[PDB]
Amino acid sequence: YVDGEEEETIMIAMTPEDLQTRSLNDTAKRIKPEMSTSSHHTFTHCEIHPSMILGVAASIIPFPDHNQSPRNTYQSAMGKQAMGVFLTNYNVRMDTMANILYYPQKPLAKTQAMEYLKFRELPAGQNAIVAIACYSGYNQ
Amino acid sequence: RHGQKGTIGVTYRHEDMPFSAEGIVPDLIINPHAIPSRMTVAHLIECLLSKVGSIRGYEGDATPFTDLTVDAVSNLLRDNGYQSRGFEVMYNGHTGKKLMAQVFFGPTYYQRLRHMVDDKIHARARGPVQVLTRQPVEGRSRDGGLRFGEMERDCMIAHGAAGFLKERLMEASDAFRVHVCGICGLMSVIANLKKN
Amino acid sequence: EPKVNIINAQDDEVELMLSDVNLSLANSLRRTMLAEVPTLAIDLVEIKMNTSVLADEFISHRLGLIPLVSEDVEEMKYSRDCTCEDYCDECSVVLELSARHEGEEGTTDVYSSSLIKVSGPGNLNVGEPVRRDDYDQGILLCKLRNHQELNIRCIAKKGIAKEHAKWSPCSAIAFEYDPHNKLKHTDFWFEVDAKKEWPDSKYATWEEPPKPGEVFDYKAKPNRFYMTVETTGSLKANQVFSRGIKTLQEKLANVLFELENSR
Amino acid sequence: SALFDDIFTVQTVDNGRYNKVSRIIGISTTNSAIKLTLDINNEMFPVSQDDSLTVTLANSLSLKSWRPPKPTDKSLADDYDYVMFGTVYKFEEGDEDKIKVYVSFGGLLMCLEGGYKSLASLKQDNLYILIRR
Amino acid sequence: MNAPDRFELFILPDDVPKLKITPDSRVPNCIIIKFEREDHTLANLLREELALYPDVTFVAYKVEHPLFANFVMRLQTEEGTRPKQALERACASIINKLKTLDHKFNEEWNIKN
Amino acid sequence: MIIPVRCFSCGKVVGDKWDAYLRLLEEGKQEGDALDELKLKRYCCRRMVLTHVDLIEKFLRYNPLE
Amino acid sequence: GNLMGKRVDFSARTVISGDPNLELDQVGVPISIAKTLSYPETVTQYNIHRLTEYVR
Amino acid sequence: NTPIGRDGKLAKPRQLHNTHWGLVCPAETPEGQACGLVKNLSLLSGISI
Amino acid sequence: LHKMSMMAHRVKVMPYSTFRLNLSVTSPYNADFDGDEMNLHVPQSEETRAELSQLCAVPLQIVSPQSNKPVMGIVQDTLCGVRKMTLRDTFIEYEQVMNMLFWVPSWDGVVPQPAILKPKPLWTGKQLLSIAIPSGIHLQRTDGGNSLLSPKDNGMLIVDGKVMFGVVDKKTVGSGGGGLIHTVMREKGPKICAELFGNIQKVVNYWLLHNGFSIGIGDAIADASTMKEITHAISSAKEQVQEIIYKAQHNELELKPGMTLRESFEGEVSRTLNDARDSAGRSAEMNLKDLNNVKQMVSAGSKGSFINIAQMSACVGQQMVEGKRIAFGFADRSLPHFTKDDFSPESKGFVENSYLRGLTPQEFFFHAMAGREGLIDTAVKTAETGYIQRRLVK
RNA sequence: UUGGUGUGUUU
Ligand SMILES: [Mg+2]
Ligand SMILES: [Zn+2]
Ligand SMILES: [Zn+2]
Ligand SMILES: [Zn+2]
Repeated sequence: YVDGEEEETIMIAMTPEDLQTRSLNDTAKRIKPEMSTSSHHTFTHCEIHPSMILGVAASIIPFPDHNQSPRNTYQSAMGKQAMGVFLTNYNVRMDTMANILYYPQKPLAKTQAMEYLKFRELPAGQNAIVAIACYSGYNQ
Repeated sequence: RHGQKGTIGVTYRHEDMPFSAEGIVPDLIINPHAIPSRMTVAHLIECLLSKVGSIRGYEGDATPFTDLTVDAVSNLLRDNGYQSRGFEVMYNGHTGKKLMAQVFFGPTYYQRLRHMVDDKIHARARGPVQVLTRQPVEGRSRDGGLRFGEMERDCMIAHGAAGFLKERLMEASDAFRVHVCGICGLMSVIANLKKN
Repeated sequence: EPKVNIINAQDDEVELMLSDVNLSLANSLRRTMLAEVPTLAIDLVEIKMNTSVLADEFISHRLGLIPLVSEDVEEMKYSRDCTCEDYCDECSVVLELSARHEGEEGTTDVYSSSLIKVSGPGNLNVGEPVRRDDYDQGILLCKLRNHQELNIRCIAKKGIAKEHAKWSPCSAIAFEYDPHNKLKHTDFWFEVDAKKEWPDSKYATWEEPPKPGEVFDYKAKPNRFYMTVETTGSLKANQVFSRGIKTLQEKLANVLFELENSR
Repeated sequence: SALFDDIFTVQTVDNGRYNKVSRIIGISTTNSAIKLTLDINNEMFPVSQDDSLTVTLANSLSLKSWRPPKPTDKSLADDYDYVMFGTVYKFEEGDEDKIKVYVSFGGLLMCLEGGYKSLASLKQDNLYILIRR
Repeated sequence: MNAPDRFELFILPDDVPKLKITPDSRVPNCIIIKFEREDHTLANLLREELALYPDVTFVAYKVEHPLFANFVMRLQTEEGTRPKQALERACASIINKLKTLDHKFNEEWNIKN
Repeated sequence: MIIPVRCFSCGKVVGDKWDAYLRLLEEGKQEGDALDELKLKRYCCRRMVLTHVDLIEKFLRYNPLE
Repeated sequence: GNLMGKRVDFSARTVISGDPNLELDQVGVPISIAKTLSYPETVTQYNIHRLTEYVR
Repeated sequence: NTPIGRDGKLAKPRQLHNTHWGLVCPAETPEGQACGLVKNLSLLSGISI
Repeated sequence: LHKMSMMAHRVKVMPYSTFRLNLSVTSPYNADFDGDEMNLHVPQSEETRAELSQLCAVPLQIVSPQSNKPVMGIVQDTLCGVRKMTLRDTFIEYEQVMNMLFWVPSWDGVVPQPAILKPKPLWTGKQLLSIAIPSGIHLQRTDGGNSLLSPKDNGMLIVDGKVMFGVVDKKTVGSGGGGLIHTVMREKGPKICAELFGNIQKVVNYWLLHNGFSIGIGDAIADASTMKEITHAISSAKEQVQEIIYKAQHNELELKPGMTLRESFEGEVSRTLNDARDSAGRSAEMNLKDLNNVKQMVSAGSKGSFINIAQMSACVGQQMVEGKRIAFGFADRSLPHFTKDDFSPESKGFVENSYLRGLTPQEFFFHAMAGREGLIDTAVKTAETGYIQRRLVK
């Protein structure tokens, strides 16, 4: 374990394919830096997974790494206002606000992290059909 | 799931949708002009990965920072018998005369935010006034009134039609009638009226 | 002049090849066969007794989605012009159901096959739940446990898709004409080259390719269509097609009569 | 009726920016230093380098809203293949005989230079065109 | 909660006609017809069918707002034709084509069984 | 929750094909291939059964309310 | 808070939506908001009939 | 939550300051008055006793 | 916030309870449709009714004395659609044109002459745009020193109100003063300028219906060769910043007026990576086709600009805080994945990637700090703006 | 048909 004070005195690579110095020019992938400054590094730490830098209302988002980050902040601060299933005992509980969304689907862009907020077993929305096309000015 | 938000602008019945070659119609149509400045290209990547994982029938790992490129998704959508970059040739529902540009089209995960319109519609003729100041009350829950605030009065001054302002701050509010003695100038004058 | 060409037929779908009509008339057929087919479904629901794990209008909603037989339906009138104040046996198919998990252990699936027609303006075979095979238990309405008394009473009245889409006659309609774009009505978006990347239609092999030396036949028009009218099971596809044309005739004829009566 | 007539040499074609519209530049045969440029549609009338073009400008195709044409009537255009209507938008008496007429075919263009003795009648408002062959 | 009826798509009111004509006196021999209680499904079919005829010159329809089940159409034919007559003949031809269509379809399903 | 009746996009009735789908899953099928056998070919009636996740079992886990 | 600016009546408030099938000086009114708010039109000699109907 | 109060409009305590790797959320924070303050403990947070 | 922010209107009664607008009035109120609230005060007298109807009505507040220009123009779809409509190579059959000219409330009843008579009558869309704009207009513009021969087909000359040539875009019909709308206002009063927006928007919506327009993930992709060229260019830029490091950390660098050594160092860095971003985005703009959707939208100007397409496809550029490169939040480094004292662009927040390829996590986080700047700005300096504006008012 | 504090969310 490290807290923010030992974060001062460490040296991280991000993914375990970057620990061994790797092998091109393919226009699909992503470009890690070379880290050719230290010829002989002493890495002491490597991340378990980078999508573990997120918050709980942030790991829900499908591919956060392809957006303009105010929209990431907006999606995380809207994910809390989903209609869905809040706890499974809404028969006996008496609460001043409760709303069940009828037909909740686990998203086809699930993560690997949504196993650990159970959201694939309690979702709060649906898959409906996207069609990004100006049709009659109603989506101006 | 990328903030491209908004309200249900309009409702169309089933036939009036555009519809692709198989019969699939859509249900939610975000705007082209919602995209190119907001720069949310992840939303397109989600729609594409969605359509592929629907057709090959399983849930594709969209946890970020993998080697999942766009190229694998492109090749798989093509090699399962489709266009490579999403589009299908969609139609007018009012003619069937083909939509000149091919339309991008798929499933995506949607959600429902807690606001509705049935909780923020409110209008008010009259009604509940406070005892303390006789100006109409504050809050939705007691059917209050709106705050025709400072800077609204500022723009009324800018237009200048102050007779509207004398409507607003006299007549749809605490219109109130007092008396003055013309010598000491005050409002101490006790008012009995049926004895006058 | 106009010519029909059935290509496949089975009972869940039909893929025909309507040839030599205008484009508007074929798409008008499409709009009819989603929208204006008079059929029959569950219109007012009255729970006699419910104690379920599911709420009430929930189950009335799901019952509204349930496919009935309406083969005989045009000798049943519309609800809002049938000569009764509230429901009688001239225009209803009253389902009263009470399955009941008697015995205090286990799972009770109220299916479509247990749904009972009690009355109906018979003996028109309406309002039966549609059965794939006859061993088709079917639509998953409820899961009941210990003593959970579910006694429901439905009415069935006659609406179209315009009121609501629980009266959808049918499911999904393919539609295409000129699969090789010989009118250039459509324009491909393309990275590299238009011919390679857009894969051929399922009706590509029913016609020829274009030849590169040919000019743009500007006086040509679209002339051969293909559509796919599947079934929910509520009707059979031939009956769907027939009555959709029939209804569209009747609307056009009413427009004609209002012309001639204003005249 | 026809106020122009000449025959032209196709020297350049610019498809370029437009997939359906091309720009020709035709230098006259019968009297040179008569330069003619006409933007044109490919797929109504494809043209090619070094062909022959009979070019005619008229002001009335008789020998107010447009209905589509009957069969019973007839036009000057009946012996032609690409008929565009235009508007005379800029008429500039230039140099010695640098006399430039700018007539626009509604998004399409037509520059014409040459002798005064040909172009002298052209000072109008609505001028057609009628390409033969 | 201000949600209206969804039988406003086909049922006419009481003292409103189903077919409300007003002749447009800007140009000669043109008419405006206020159809009640429909959508495109009538209109496009009438449009292309009125298009190909010779004597018809101008015919065009608009749906003013798709959250209202009405639409209005413009109809100018040539000089001679009362255009109402032409539209009635148009209905005649359409039902002729479709009844032929139903006929051969019945025959073809008879064979295909 | 529990399977809906039609598709959301098209409108082919699917609700019957839940129990058959689980029984096909019991033998070790793959989910796309199972949808293939049930004749689900548009993706509309593929997302209406593929996504769907089941809560009403959890509601019957409540040992009797009455 | 109460004199220079205050709260008042005959207001209304909602959430909006675009609608290009409109002029430039037109704004859509939901029906219930038209029911709640009103306007005093003077009974004159040129508007009796409609106003009696609006009573009816 | 963070008690600077709201007295001081200073953008130094509202920065996403770069000790935040895996400890708070670089996405989540509300819109407006709270922004820069409110820190959601990350999906690898633990609180030392 | 300005004297249009209250405007009078007229009443249209609709079910389905929300407020309807025109979308040309979206610009003056500054409203989007992610849930705004707009109020509705009502007059209670005859006097105030006439007050509103003669002053605060929209057709009398078109021209803002803020900047003596019209501030009510065209927005997203009507604009990018009309630019797709009146390109030169756009032809329409007669039948669809019947409806399109039926939509104009001010059309007389006369079609134009179709700009081709034979072999099959077509139009071009500029005459249909000419149907809306009334009789008595002139507008002459020279962009870039065009001719009267017009090879690039930009520029604009209008006589009679019938278009003669030119791609009608934002810099004619947007908010720009001396544009089309201002000219109509000066030459025809308010009411015809009111009907201008009606005519144009209804026309181009009907046509942008029957055409259609969309945007797909391919539209931000260029071919592999241009990707190679952009990669080579930005790699050469990183070579240039390596030269900067080499000379400055070998103390070969000359100091600008008024800035000391680190300030001119960072200023050099800022210019050099901005040059990288500009040339790379320029190449990626140059390759893209014109049936490409995104280039049509930016070349219409209804939404977005050059830097949008550069950031989506070629390079996002340097992540900033307060104009500068990113502070070493820790000692000598601005995360714990880096070394000490490395002023390389990938350290202090230059996204080398596109948006499309994916970010390395560090680059994602530095863009999060960019959004953090934007959030704190938009919810902190509006304090000072409100207080200043109140004081100038009083 | 309360006041008065305080919290979170919308633009
Ligand atoms: Mg906003
Ligand atoms: Zn006194
Ligand atoms: Zn009866
Ligand atoms: Zn489906």
